[PDB]
Amino acid sequence: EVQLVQSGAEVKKPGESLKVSCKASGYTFTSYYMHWVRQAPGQGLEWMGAIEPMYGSTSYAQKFQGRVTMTRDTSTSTVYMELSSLRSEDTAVYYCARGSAYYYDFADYWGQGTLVTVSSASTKGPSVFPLAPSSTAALGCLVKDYFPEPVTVSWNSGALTSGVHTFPAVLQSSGLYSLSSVVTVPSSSLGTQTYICNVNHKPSNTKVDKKVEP
Amino acid sequence: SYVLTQPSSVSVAPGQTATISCGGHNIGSKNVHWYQQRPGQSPVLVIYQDNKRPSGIPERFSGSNSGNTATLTISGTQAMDEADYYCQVWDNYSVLFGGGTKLTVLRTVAAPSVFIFPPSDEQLKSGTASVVCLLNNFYPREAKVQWKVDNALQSGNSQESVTEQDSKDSTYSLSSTLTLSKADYEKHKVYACEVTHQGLSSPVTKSFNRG
Amino acid sequence: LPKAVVFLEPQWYRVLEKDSVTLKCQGADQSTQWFHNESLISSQASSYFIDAATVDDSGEYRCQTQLSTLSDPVQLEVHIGWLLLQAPRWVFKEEDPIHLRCHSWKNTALHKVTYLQNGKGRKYFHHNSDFYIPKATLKDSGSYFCRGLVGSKNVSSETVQITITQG
Ligand SMILES: *[C@@H]1O[C@H](CO)[C@@H](O)[C@H](O)[C@H]1NC(C)=O
Repeated sequence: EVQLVQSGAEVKKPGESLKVSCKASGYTFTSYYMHWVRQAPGQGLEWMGAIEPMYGSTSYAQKFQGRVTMTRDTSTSTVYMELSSLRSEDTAVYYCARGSAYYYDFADYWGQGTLVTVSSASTKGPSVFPLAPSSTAALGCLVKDYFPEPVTVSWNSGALTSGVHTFPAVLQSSGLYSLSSVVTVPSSSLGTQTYICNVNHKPSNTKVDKKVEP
Repeated sequence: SYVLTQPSSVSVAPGQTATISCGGHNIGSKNVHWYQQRPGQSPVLVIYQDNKRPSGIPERFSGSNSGNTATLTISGTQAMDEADYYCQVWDNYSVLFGGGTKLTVLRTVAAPSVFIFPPSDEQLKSGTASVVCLLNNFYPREAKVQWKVDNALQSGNSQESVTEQDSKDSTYSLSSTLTLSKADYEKHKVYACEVTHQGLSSPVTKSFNRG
Repeated sequence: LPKAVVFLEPQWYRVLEKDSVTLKCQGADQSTQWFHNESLISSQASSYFIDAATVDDSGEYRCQTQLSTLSDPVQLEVHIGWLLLQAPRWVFKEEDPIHLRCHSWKNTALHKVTYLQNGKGRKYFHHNSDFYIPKATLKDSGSYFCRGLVGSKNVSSETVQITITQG
């Protein structure tokens, strides 16, 4: 198997609409309900509603009634969710979840989730700066001013794994994100071994390699 | 209208048993389900209908529902069990979730190793100076970082970000960024990052001089 | 050694005319055998499909493989009329969930649906949602039926006797 594949991440500006899809697979689509749950960054799960796919009946949480709309396409086994009049508080990962045992008392399968960033900012790749070590040593890269999330960092193309801490990103006053990724190494190796951070910002398809040297 | 009450955090030593509560008015009248959510992953059903277990879930996961408290019990806890756990009920044709409980693993106090970083020459041509301070591999999670510029405490201009507990050593690491304009950065000489932690007798102070 | 089982998909054992019913046989050659009123039908796939149900499609259904024995009979009721209250069974164990459905013929416009236990209302919906009891009490036993606005006329469904058991 049972699979729940959801649409890709979305960037939104306040007041717009979001429409997310959930393609079910590996079971009788019309026999199981479909949940829709969202989770704000760093907060808990929040039920938004469910839809009976056989005859299209729905049920919404009262905080989203008058603003959420759920449909389904039986011929494609696809469930659709839509939320109108988006505000910055609507930034969350939206999951679809198959209701278990022919109802929606609970969910036995979940999708991978879809990131929806409701913001006035627009998509921008990050700027990478070296965090030079001082005179065990530590260095890293500063991945500053990007939008939206996420961004990932590898060190020496994956050869450097243990000792690496990539921190959760911070949202700045400007509306752009910012994070750090460091690594602790012996002070013995700073003269010979080279250290490269391989930043990858898939939302902007930005890929940068920066050399951090003393 | 129905309210489910979960504790914020739950701490347990390795191998020892962890218990997570979920309170609701006559919650024994309902079938309670639990979900495991590792930091950046999708939720996973671990217990459904008070006590029943899905296929592929270790038998050390057990559930109990009686009275006004539903309980999830994990026996020999392991580092993989470090996640958030949500209880869920169906009430008057709506599904409700608890606040979620973060499972913490306990260990001995570890003092942080502090490193301070000056801004890059490339970012100085950007007009903004970012001063970074790092606290690596410390336990417990609480730590107080203070930025000092020419012996002047900095406030309202620094943001902190903390990693999740390590899978092997179960420590945390903290990164704090002090943001200043290039004009303010060149106007001052000494830049220090003072750290207070449980495993430190005296506060640690790592500093540098601009240029 | 193992014995086959007939599976109704969806769960509803009582359906209306022109409805879609799928019966699935479980067990483990990869052929199957299907019987209706103790009479072999020619469909030997793992699943037998009923695209549009008629009243003669009613009765008991049994299935078997070459690796399983004859299953226990699963009864099917194809009802006439405009409205029908659907259940997966009619005997429930206490604390088990009860999931009912008020269904219209070919899903004709159904609104203002009311579910009733012993001639008294239990749940009212504006559109046409399902009735659900998460944990069955012993007070939930009795005669159930639904009533709603099928297009323009008010229609009341037939009776289904639900009995809650203990041990
Ligand atoms: C089988 O019997 C049931 C009830 O006795 C009846 O409704 C159905 O039409 C019968 N089917 C056949 C094929 O005789």
